[PDB]
This record gives sequence, structure tokens and C-alpha cells, in this order.
Amino acid sequence: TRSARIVVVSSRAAAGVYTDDCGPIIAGWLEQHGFSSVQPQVVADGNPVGEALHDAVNAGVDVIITSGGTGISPTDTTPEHTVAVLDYVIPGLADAIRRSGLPKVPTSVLSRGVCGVAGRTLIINLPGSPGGVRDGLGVLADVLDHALEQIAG
Amino acid sequence: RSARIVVVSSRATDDCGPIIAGWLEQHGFSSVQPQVVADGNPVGEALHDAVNAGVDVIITSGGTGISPTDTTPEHTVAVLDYVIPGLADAIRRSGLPTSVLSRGVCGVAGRTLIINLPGSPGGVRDGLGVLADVLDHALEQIA
Amino acid sequence: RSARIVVVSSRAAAGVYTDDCGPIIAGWLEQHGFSSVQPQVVADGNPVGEALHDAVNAGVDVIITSGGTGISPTDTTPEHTVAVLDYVIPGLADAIRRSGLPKVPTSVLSRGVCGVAGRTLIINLPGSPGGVRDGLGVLADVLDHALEQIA
Ligand SMILES: [Cl-]
Repeated sequence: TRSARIVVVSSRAAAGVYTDDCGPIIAGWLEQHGFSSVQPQVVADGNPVGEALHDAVNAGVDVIITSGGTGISPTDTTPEHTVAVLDYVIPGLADAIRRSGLPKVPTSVLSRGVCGVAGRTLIINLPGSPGGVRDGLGVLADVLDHALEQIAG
Repeated sequence: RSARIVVVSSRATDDCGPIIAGWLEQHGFSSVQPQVVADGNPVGEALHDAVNAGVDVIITSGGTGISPTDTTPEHTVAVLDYVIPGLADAIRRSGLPTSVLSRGVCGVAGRTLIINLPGSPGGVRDGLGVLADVLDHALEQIA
Repeated sequence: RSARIVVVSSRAAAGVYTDDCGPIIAGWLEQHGFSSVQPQVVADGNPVGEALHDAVNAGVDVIITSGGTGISPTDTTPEHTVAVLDYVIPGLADAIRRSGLPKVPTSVLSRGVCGVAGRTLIINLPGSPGGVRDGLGVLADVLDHALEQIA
């Protein structure tokens, strides 16, 4: 637990014509867990996602947290770009993040987020909504320290 | 349906291209990758290639004002068979901005519809909102 | 590194004008190894103070503002900036003013300041895309060292 990036995926927000409410949530939670102070990078759907992830992995960050672009809309390609960068996926973590918001938000099941490892960087896809983000960070909090420990040895 | 997106930037990140690409997917196109190009010859090249390819629609963004390098409308008129003045006017009248100054045109080149949009995300938004109400009919009439 | 851009214009904030300077500043930051930002766009006056305080609290490495540094009644960017700053960096402000000369002798009328608030570097740029490009030229060979000195 020490270094991280945040990538918020929204073409409108990235163009500066829309609010990013998810990024600040992630930044605050990271501050509570031994990182600090990370500022959101807001990028458009598509190639800019690949570009941000490769850049962050090649920086050797411990953790990348993404928000948005995981649904089933024409333009949601975050999972594809993430899988491309990943060495492998962590299915149980992605499933638990989906189930976290479920009670509750039944459409949770439509988020196609993955999590995985690339090099020694842990990557987490979260949904593009403030509640889905907070619920998924709650899931991550139960396992982050262990996950980072394991990746390091 | 087929399309190309030409983002005209003197700088040549593209903020408008992905917005237009997303709109087009909503309207039955694509996955279209925006081509970001400099003013001038590169605008010509992107238009000519798209017209040759026989795409249904070309959307451009930027280079429509009165700065020394703003020649998107000139390059557009150069490839058009004819202009559709009401559509350019409707795009200018959407949204309201200094732009009254956008000299964008719209028109048909062959069986390809070309639409000039301003180089701002808000101008693009407003423009696309106009297009949303006429695009199906326009493509039908051209065919 | 992280940055915020605060474009200061009531008309741009209102959607009445387009923000052309914000995107110019954003692209320059990316070439200098910044991950970051959307600009922000805020009205003249108190919103400026709001935006700087939010950005200083969040702990960003740099804030670049654009506009509101002139001598018209609604130009209050320098005021709100000095209110947030712990201290000014006079030589950087001066260097930014001079970057417009000799071509735009009215460049000397910008009352823009630079300084540090906490661990955040703040730089006032003028509201014209030419004053902005001219100011980024100054920053090119001092910004990395500035940030290193602050840290
Ligand atoms: Cl999502």
C-alpha cells in the first residue's frame, strides 16, 4: 500500500463538459489507505483508456483504480482495454465487486468490469456511479493489503 | 451505415472526436475512429479519402472560424457537389456564442453527406442535436 | 505530477463563450509529464477563490489559471490568488509579463501573480490564447525545477 493512479473514463467529462463525481470518491478512499494524494485522470472511452493504463503500468504503480465504461453501451470498452493490458484476471474480485452493489442496484450484473495484475500493478475496474464505486472500494478494502503483499512476493 | 470523423486541430488530445464517435454509434454507425488532422492539406486528404470510400456521412470538427488557418469550409466546399444551406444555418442556430462566426457548411459529395461542426465540445453537442432530427431522412433522400 | 487549470471567465462559465485557453494549457501539461486534468471554468470573482481553495486542499502540484488579471472592473483573479497564496514568486510573474514583449506591449497590464499555497504552485496566465502560449514558454525550463524546489 503506497502508489496509485485513478483513471475515470468519460468522454464528456474528459472534454471538460461534465462532472467527475467518482474520481474524488476514489481519491479520498486512497488517502484513507496509505496512498496520497492521487488526482483523477479523466479520459475518453477507447484508445485513451489503453494509453492511460499502459502508461500507469510502465510507471510501476502498485494500484490502478478505474471508474466507468464497463457497461454494455456501444461506447463502453473499458474491460477490453483493461484485459489487453493485463497479464491475467482476478475473477473472484470482479464478481464480488458486482455483487457488492447488488442488493439493491439489480443492474449491477451488467457491469463488465475486470480486475487483474499487469507486471506488479493491480488494476481494478469499478462502475461509473458514485454508489457502485463506494460499494466496490468497500470490497477492495477487505483484500487490498493481502493482494499487495502477495503480488510483491 | 458508414462514417468518418475528421477533427481539424492546429495543434496537430482529441476531446471532440470521441464525443462524435459515440453519437454515431448511438445512431446506427460504426465504431469510427476519429482522424485528427492539421488545417489545410490534411483536411483535403481526409475529405477526399472518405468521399472515394463512398461513406454515408462525414463529420468534421474545427477550423470553421476566421483565424488565419481556419479553412475547413473551403476544403469542404472544394469536394462538395452542392451545399445544404438550411442545415449549416440550423447548426449555427443550435445551442446559444461568438460563432455567428462559424462558417461551416454542409453538403453532398457524390452519395456522401458532409457536415461541418465547430471545434468546441458544446458546438459539437448542439450541432449533433440538430443532426439527430434530420439525419435518417437526409440519408434516405440522398440514396 | 498533477495539475488543475482554472479558466476564469463568467461568459465561458455560463456557456456563452467557448473556452479555447483551457485545452491549450491541458496539452502543454501532458508533454511535461502530467497525468491529470480537465480544465475547470469558473466565473470572475469569488468562484476563483473557491476553485483555488478546492485545488489546494486536494493537494495538486500545480494550478494554472487563465484570465481575469487585467484592470477592468471585473478582473479580480490576482486578488483571489494572493488571498490563497502563502507568498508570491515575483520573478516568475515578471517573466510571464515580459514574454509578450515587444509584440504586445499591453502585456505589462496583466496583474497576474505566481506563488505557493501549501505545497501547490499557482501561476496566473492572461485570458488570451497568445498570452497563455507566451507564458507556457517561460514555464518550459523552470517548472520542473520549481516543483522540485517546492518538494
Ligand atoms: Cl461503468
